[PDB]
Amino acid sequence: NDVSKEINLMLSTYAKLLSERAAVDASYIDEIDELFKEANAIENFLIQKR
Amino acid sequence: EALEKDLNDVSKEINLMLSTYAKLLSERAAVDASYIDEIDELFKEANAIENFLIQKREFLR
Amino acid sequence: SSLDSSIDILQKRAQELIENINKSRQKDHALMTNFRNSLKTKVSDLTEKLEERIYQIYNDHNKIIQEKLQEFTQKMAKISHLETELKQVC
Amino acid sequence: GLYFSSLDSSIDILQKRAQELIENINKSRQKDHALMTNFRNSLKTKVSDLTEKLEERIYQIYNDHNKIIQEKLQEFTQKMAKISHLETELKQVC
Repeated sequence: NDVSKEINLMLSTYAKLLSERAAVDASYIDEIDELFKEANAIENFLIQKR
Repeated sequence: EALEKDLNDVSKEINLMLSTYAKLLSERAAVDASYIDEIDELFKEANAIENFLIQKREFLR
Repeated sequence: SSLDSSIDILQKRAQELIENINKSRQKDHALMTNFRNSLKTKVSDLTEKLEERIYQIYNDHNKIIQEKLQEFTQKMAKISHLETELKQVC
Repeated sequence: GLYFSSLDSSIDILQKRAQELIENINKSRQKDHALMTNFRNSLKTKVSDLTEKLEERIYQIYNDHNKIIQEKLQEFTQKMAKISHLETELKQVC
């Protein structure tokens, strides 16, 4: 039953490798919102000046 | 979320699969162990008759 | 003929035992081939259901990434539009 | 003067920050596919090497089980030969 151990252990490490790589893309989506907020403040400056 | 119950039915297969295979070889080794002991029983029957004939030949000879 | 009876049973049970060992070795080969079929169709069906989910997770993100970035460019064009309108009045 | 130049500056930065972010995604998914495929093809060769170790241990069982039975039955046959030999010796003298 030692083979079933190493198989299940490599699957959990294979899942963490996906959850991390899925969290990296979740961070770059957050960096898109940061750029989307900086462009928001610039627009509000041009509107309130016009 | 979805990857949990797919993988929860992964470990439950292999840990069940290899557990049946572990018990399978424990039975297949028993079949060969019964055949080996079957030989030794057949060899004891012959060794009994062997000493029954040598002690009768030396009785006459 | 008593010894001719026991010796006959001894020599025949040896012939019956050899034919039985051949049956066990043929059953052992059947079990192993079926133990390979089960673990070649299982582990295969577990790489498919773990590749398509990774593909669909990145499929959903690529749609959102192309939604925010395309909306980000639309807002930057409006900023440059309003800036040029301010350069003209001045 | 100052107002329209500081606005073109912040926009040009957001132009680069948009271009730099897109280039990182194309470079992030590089390492996403360069590592996972180096773990997928890695785990395949490891599990296959674990079965080959087991399939050799199984061979050790049947290689020495056939050896023990083949050697005992070979001795068992020499025993039945020397018994059938002595019985015919007693069936002709008596």
